[PDB]
Amino acid sequence: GDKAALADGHDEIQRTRIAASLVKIGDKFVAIESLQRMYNETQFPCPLNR
Amino acid sequence: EALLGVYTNVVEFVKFLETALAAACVNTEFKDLRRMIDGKIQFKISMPT
Repeated sequence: GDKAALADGHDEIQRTRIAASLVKIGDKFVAIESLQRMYNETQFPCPLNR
Repeated sequence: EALLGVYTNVVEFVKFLETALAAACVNTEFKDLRRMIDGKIQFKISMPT
């Protein structure tokens, strides 16, 4: 019963169709994204490169 | 006495649109290119931040 009061948002938000890559690691589904496109098109250094 | 000879033909080759090299270039037939002096392409690159 507390679950409805705990999340007003993310219940009854209209769903959609998101295009992203996925992967399967054991019992868990994980999405993979590399953001060098949003950094090298603006030519700021990327924070994943340490 | 009339004499005949044997001539062998020139070995023809595959034309340029029928090779696989034209997958790397974009081919147009510009009819009067001896009239062209120069030809230019101008890019305009807007850069986000």
